[PDB]
Amino acid sequence: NLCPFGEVFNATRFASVYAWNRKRISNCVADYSVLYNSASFSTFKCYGVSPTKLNDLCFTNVYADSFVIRGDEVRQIAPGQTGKIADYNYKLPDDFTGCVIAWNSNNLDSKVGGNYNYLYRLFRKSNLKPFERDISTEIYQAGSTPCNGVEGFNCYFPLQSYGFQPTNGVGYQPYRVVVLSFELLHAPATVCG
Amino acid sequence: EIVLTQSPGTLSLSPGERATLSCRASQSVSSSYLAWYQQKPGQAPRLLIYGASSRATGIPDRFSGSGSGTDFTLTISRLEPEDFAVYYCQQYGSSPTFGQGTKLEIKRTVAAPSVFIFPPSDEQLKSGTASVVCLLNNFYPREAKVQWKVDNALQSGNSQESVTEQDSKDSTYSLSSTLTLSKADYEKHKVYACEVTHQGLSSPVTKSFNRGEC
Amino acid sequence: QVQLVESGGGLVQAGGSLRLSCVASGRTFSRYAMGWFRQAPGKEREFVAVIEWDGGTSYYVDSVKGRFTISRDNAKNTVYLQMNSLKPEDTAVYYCAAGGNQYYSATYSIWNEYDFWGQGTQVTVSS
Amino acid sequence: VQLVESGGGLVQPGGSLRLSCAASGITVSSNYMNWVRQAPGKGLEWVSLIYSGGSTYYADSVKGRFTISRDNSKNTLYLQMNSLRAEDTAVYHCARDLVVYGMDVWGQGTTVTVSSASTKGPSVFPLAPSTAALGCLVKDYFPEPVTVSWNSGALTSGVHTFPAVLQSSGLYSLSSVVTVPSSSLGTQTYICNVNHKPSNTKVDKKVEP
Ligand SMILES: *[C@@H]1O[C@H](CO)[C@@H](O)[C@H](O)[C@H]1NC(C)=O
Repeated sequence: NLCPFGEVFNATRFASVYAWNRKRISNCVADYSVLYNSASFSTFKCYGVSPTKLNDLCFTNVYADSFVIRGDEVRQIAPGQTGKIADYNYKLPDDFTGCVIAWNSNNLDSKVGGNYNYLYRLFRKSNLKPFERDISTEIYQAGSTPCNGVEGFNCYFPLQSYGFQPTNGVGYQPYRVVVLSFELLHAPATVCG
Repeated sequence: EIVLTQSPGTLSLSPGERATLSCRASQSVSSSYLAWYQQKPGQAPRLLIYGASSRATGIPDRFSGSGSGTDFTLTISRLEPEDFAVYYCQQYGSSPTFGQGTKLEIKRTVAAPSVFIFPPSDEQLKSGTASVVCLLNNFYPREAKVQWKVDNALQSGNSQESVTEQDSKDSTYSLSSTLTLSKADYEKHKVYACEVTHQGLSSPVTKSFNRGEC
Repeated sequence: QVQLVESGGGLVQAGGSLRLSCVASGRTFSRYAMGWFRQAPGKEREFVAVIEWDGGTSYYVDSVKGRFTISRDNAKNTVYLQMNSLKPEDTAVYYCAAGGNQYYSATYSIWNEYDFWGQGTQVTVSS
Repeated sequence: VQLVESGGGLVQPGGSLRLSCAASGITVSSNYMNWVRQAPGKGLEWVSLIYSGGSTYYADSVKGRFTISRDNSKNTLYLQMNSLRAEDTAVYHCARDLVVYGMDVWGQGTTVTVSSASTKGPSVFPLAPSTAALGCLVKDYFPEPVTVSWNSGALTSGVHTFPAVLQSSGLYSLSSVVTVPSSSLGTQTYICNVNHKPSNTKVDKKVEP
């Protein structure tokens, strides 16, 4: 059976980056040709693998993570990056193996008046571990006094909204992102081209 | 990155009036990352507005903001004497950038400077340098031209100016202009003159002295 | 957090050779495409060459074809720019970059599409 | 709640300076914190930013030279400046940054002056009267500031003490003037009291026709 890449790339809705989705791809045939045909990809690059040779490869598993960030943020989806996204929302490991694909999604993901449905975590005490997903909504404590679930001075809701508007500059427009991680265990491979 | 351009450079308005200040962004941005600050002379900035339209905690009611994309506005419903300061807008990309600032000054009836000229003191002349000083006292508006003339040639490149802050009682300015030359240059010429052009003067006024005469 | 340090530059006579090196801190050198740009002061920076993670595919700006050869030793976290038949036109500061292996080769020419950049090393070819 | 900057001072072109900012009421390690500087008569310029998780950013005009850092124990933010240039002359503020909610807390700042000039007291010269005007010319001093009073503080109305101008020599020069009714010219004495703390210079100069 084919690996269900279309289910990930062609989904009508995408996750907010702080709650990024993950699909475990196992026991299937990875036909990365569907990726090859479309020219809509503004970002398509791989680490420790050559994207053109992907149909030649076998892995124990593939993971496929997806979410929406803003264009100026797509560069933080790479090992060793810093920023609100890399630090507090989606972290790749320093020794990542896999690919990063992204495309402009202003048409789907922006609204006249502003899309407020897409969020990122703006406040967090310390950096995410690789592939960590923090969906906490605890009031963030910025001073020494406890917030006790109440917003106020030094007590801020951790998640904030992009104001995605279709007329924003390109670097402020939403982008959809899929990260393909390739997992190689000391075990038989279940995903091949 | 994003360049913030504020308009106008200076806004002249009277207490009790409405003020509208503008902030223009080089690219269309989310209004969620646009803030306004007030700075008074010698003081740290004070945050007034965040999210383009939300008034920071404690900020009086007369302040409000609006706009979207490239055009944002700060409005002061009815000016208080304390509102005449500098305002900055701020936008957040990867990091903060500010506009260049708009100065709110107090509009007032025209007032002509009075003009005085001061020759260099003999004490300074001992030192080998001559400073000639021209004073423009308590005028409005701030725009004023000081032209130095030496034996009737217009002097350019050898004078510096500075201006006081608008006066807290009468709302006028004052200006000091210094022409500097070596004692040897000073003693090659006879007539030192300060010519002042100003809206309050029907034509430019000149004060002068003749070196070594009285 | 990968650090790239270039070395091997200096002053050489027209027609000679020079071998540049760039060492990446860390252990993940072998994931990255490694490229070299060069900038003459008062000119735009320019793509020079790249080599993919496994060393199998490289590219060259046209003016260096047949004169420069880029190579790598993943065991040493070092990428190399061999520069033969040097020309005064090659006088520039040379910068190392590390980035993802790109589906579209043209993207390799774009300085901001990499992930880490070196500080640069000077190359001066005189007559 | 307050932020208090320290460490500002005079520095030769190329020298190094370390600023500090001690906080009360916010936890430095839990916030986006910024250094924002303002050169005299100019706008605000962002300089550097540190995330609570440790990521740091720098304006292009100081990348390579400045280093933002912090001490959790002392609840204090630092800024390390190297290869200082005349253009870095400014007041330096630290501020707590809430991004979406702006920068709500600011310090009053600490002033950094980068200059080759040596600290020198002013010569004070009379501006003698030809309403009348008279004054004092406070010339060739470094560094700012001077204070000027008239008649040991008694004479206050009509006084204008002007902002100093930086001369091409790198020394400052300013004027303080007072207008009086012409009829009072020959009836009171007029003394300007000039004090330059950095050089420990205090000058009383009487101004006569
Ligand atoms: C999504 O649909 C398009 C057809 O419009 C196809 O070319 C593409 O391969 C699909 N995506 C995936 C991941 O299969």
